[PDB]
Amino acid sequence: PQEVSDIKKFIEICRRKDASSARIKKNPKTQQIKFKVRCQRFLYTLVLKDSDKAEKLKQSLPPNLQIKDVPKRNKR
Amino acid sequence: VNLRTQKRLAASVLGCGEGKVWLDPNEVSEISNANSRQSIRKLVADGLIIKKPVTMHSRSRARELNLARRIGRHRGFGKRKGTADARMPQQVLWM
Amino acid sequence: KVTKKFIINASQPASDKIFDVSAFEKFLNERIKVDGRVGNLGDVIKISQIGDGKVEIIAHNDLSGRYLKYLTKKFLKKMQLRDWLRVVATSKGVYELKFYN
Amino acid sequence: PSHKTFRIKQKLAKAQKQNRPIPQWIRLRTGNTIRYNAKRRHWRKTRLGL
RNA sequence: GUGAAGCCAGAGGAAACUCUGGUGGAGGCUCGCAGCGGUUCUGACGUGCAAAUCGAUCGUCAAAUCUGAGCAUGGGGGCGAA
RNA sequence: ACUCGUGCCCCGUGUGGCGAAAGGGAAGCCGGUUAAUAUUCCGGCACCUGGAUGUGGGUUUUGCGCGGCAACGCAACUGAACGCGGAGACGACGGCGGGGGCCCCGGGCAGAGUUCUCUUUUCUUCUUAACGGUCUAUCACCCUGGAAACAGUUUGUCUGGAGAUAGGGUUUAAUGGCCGGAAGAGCCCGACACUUCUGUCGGGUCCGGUGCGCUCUCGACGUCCCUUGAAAAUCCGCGGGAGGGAAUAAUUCUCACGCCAGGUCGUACUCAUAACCGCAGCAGGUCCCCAAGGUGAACAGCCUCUGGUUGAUAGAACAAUGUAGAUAAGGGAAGUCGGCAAAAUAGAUCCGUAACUUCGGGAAAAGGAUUGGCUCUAAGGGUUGGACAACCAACUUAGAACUGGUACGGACAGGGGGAAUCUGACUGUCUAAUUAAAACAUAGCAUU
RNA sequence: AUGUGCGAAAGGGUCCUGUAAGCAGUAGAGUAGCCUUGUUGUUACGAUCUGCUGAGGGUAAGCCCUCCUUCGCCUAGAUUU
Ligand SMILES: [Mg+2]
Ligand SMILES: [Mg+2]
Ligand SMILES: [Mg+2]
Ligand SMILES: [Mg+2]
Ligand SMILES: [Mg+2]
Ligand SMILES: [Mg+2]
Ligand SMILES: [Mg+2]
Ligand SMILES: [Mg+2]
Ligand SMILES: [Mg+2]
Ligand SMILES: [Mg+2]
Ligand SMILES: [Mg+2]
Ligand SMILES: [Mg+2]
Ligand SMILES: [Mg+2]
Ligand SMILES: [Mg+2]
Ligand SMILES: [Mg+2]
Ligand SMILES: [Mg+2]
Ligand SMILES: [Mg+2]
Ligand SMILES: [Mg+2]
Ligand SMILES: [Mg+2]
Ligand SMILES: [Mg+2]
Ligand SMILES: [Mg+2]
Ligand SMILES: [Mg+2]
Ligand SMILES: [Mg+2]
Ligand SMILES: [Mg+2]
Ligand SMILES: [Mg+2]
Ligand SMILES: [Mg+2]
Ligand SMILES: [Mg+2]
Ligand SMILES: [Mg+2]
Ligand SMILES: [Mg+2]
Ligand SMILES: [Mg+2]
Ligand SMILES: [Mg+2]
Ligand SMILES: [Mg+2]
Ligand SMILES: [Mg+2]
Ligand SMILES: [Mg+2]
Ligand SMILES: [Mg+2]
Ligand SMILES: [Mg+2]
Ligand SMILES: [Mg+2]
Ligand SMILES: [Mg+2]
Ligand SMILES: [Mg+2]
Ligand SMILES: [Mg+2]
Ligand SMILES: [Mg+2]
Ligand SMILES: [Mg+2]
Ligand SMILES: [Mg+2]
Ligand SMILES: [Mg+2]
Ligand SMILES: [Mg+2]
Ligand SMILES: [Mg+2]
Ligand SMILES: [Mg+2]
Ligand SMILES: [Mg+2]
Ligand SMILES: [Mg+2]
Ligand SMILES: [Mg+2]
Ligand SMILES: [Mg+2]
Ligand SMILES: [Mg+2]
Ligand SMILES: [Mg+2]
Ligand SMILES: [Mg+2]
Repeated sequence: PQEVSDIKKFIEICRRKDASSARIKKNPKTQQIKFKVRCQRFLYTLVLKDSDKAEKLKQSLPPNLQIKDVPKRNKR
Repeated sequence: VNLRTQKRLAASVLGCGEGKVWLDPNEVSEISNANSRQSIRKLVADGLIIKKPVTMHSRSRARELNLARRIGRHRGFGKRKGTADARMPQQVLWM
Repeated sequence: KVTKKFIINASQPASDKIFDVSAFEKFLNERIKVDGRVGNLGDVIKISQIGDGKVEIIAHNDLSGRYLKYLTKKFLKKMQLRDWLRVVATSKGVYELKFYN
Repeated sequence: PSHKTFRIKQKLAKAQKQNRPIPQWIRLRTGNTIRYNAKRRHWRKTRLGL
């Protein structure tokens, strides 16, 4: 697993051909939003502290790759 | 009615020893049909199988003794079995 | 001064007329300890009731909700309702009495 | 032991397969004289030499 | 537990080297648990739990200590702190 | 080097196999799952080796990066033969320091136990993997500078004009902090469905302290040796400089990302008062790992927690003789071949300690006193202010009063001692299953 | 097998031990935490001591007494002459 520092590198990674899926993990207790993208070798995580940038990044992400929202208590 | 298998499965499911597994005396026939870990979990959720609490073991007397020795109550010559150097090494004191 | 808020809710047994809220309140008066001494409420802890089968706890020290639960269990044992009533917590600072038998 | 060679494992397999009672329909054949498995082996009675 | 060299400080004296507090942590040293062994009861048992065990009491316990696996030496041969 | 395998050109001192499931060694962690397997299955998240060729990046175009005084740094940043070096790769022991885990203490949260009386109480939970990023972490090394009125410094040592103290840096070393993994997991509570099919949904999952503590690991020191405590496979660095490298195009790249593959055999279970060997379900024997609380010097004995058992043919009675465990008035070895057996002594603290001696010992010689409980007092540290005050933290020692059964290492645990003789110097070894000795060995001495 | 019966309790006696639990002090070496300038200032811990208390506990299992303490039991069942 690898942390991505900035939005530009995160979106550039999301544009990759091997990018399989992405998911948003919302931690309300910390007021944190994590964007996770699954590539071939590594899972890349970008951390944001506010919802405005999260929404703008979600709408600016490539539309081919699928996005999920990490439901609470994911089933086996 | 043999419930050794049920006791073993319940111990595995609950993550305790077989000596902490409680099986309902009045539901022996129902428990004997479990035979599977899914059914053991179902019986645990229904309350027919219960993990008994651990046996009490307190340190209150030890803590009381420690505080009494802090104020110097149980440390006379009749309470010492090791030598002075065994109780408090001169090398550690010098260091 | 910091203020901490606790609520003890005996609404169900109070309505069923088996729990004496005034007796419980006087029990806190005569049992809660401050600085290791009883009867030293000294306006740092105020334990008035709020009517709807609930007792309200203002503390200006590190008074603990478990001490409170311990005192509630002691009162239940004293008045012999342990076999039917139990003390539960579902959110921060609130302990209520529930029937279980 | 848990550590086994293939040869040892194969011989244990053969011994396990030979450890059985005789078929019932054998005793119904004409001229049959076999009453029971005379070469039966048990892990607690007779030790097999590898 | 004892406390070998080396080291610090202080006392004497003239010298040289005497002494006294400490520090240090040597030794096929020592008490003693496990392990290893097997002294005495000439105890138990003695058609036994056992073709050598059991109990108490004992020896040793930081190194000629205890021990696994692999390997070598084969019968007038081997191996032997004998 | 050719359409095509077969044409040549260089180097050469070597030129086998087997042999370790505890030696060396490429790489996997967590959660879940079965009646029985799981570091192998499932989910998530990784890594290594080998092979291929891409995209980006870097370097260059008569050439193969840049920075720093330096120690060295940075994402790469050509490099044949031939050679040099490193790693693999190493003893035992001692005290000290760092880290992980465990133990302990305080507060808080949730649950449980007790509650005639008392107890802000007793107990349990409160977790964070591999793999990575980032910042640090002793020793060492570099730069400035030039030390006696020598200084720095460890528990111990030691270090310095071959350059110390000091000031500033570089660097090996995470089982350290934070972040990703990762809360979505696990766990704990709480509340609503139900013949089953389906469970569903809420919340919470924290902060500090302490240490001659236990265990593992790492580090710097040190001691001992007429003892100096493997090898090889494999991997890396360098010296050298052979070949090769399109001003509008690839680029002999240890950089980032990406593609493909990883065969075979083992994997259940026991490992022992019933799964092995002793004819057996035999009180014997059989190599390891982990290792809680109290007392206490202590993996001593004794009690307890987790976990595991309650399995060893039973019932009744209580004769002799037994086996095992004890007690006995007065005498105290008169017993007996013989004090055999048993008893007596025993911890700790403080006094005191002869003959002899190889000066090291003898020695715990011999002997004597004290020891409980309670209430106090003093001393032994760190931090901050402004010589005192405040805050923080364990234990170790000493002194006093009071008190009772004149008792207190209250069980357990735990030397009897002395005066001599023979003998072997000592430590050590042997007749497995009747002899452990004065026998053997030993260092020393001597001879060949 | 109707008894001066048998048994189980209880009570009394005898005997052994040695003063129970609990409550209270002005008794307790002292200490602390708030105040009234103390003479008991009120409290809070405190081995122990004193009173209730020769108390409490045990007592036949091979101790004694109880025709009028209490609660039960009974003229069987089977075998042989
Ligand atoms: Mg010690
Ligand atoms: Mg020795
Ligand atoms: Mg032995
Ligand atoms: Mg004998
Ligand atoms: Mg006999
Ligand atoms: Mg023996
Ligand atoms: Mg004996
Ligand atoms: Mg081989
Ligand atoms: Mg190996
Ligand atoms: Mg896998
Ligand atoms: Mg998987
Ligand atoms: Mg590769
Ligand atoms: Mg390029
Ligand atoms: Mg080696
Ligand atoms: Mg401990
Ligand atoms: Mg705690
Ligand atoms: Mg973490
Ligand atoms: Mg310097
Ligand atoms: Mg995280
Ligand atoms: Mg959550
Ligand atoms: Mg170890
Ligand atoms: Mg440690
Ligand atoms: Mg297995
Ligand atoms: Mg056998
Ligand atoms: Mg055995
Ligand atoms: Mg202990
Ligand atoms: Mg202790
Ligand atoms: Mg112990
Ligand atoms: Mg078991
Ligand atoms: Mg038997
Ligand atoms: Mg006897
Ligand atoms: Mg006598
Ligand atoms: Mg006598
Ligand atoms: Mg005498
Ligand atoms: Mg005589
Ligand atoms: Mg005689
Ligand atoms: Mg004797
Ligand atoms: Mg004795
Ligand atoms: Mg001496
Ligand atoms: Mg002597
Ligand atoms: Mg003496
Ligand atoms: Mg005293
Ligand atoms: Mg004594
Ligand atoms: Mg001894
Ligand atoms: Mg000898
Ligand atoms: Mg030998
Ligand atoms: Mg012999
Ligand atoms: Mg012989
Ligand atoms: Mg012998
Ligand atoms: Mg009576
Ligand atoms: Mg009394
Ligand atoms: Mg009295
Ligand atoms: Mg009486
Ligand atoms: Mg007849």
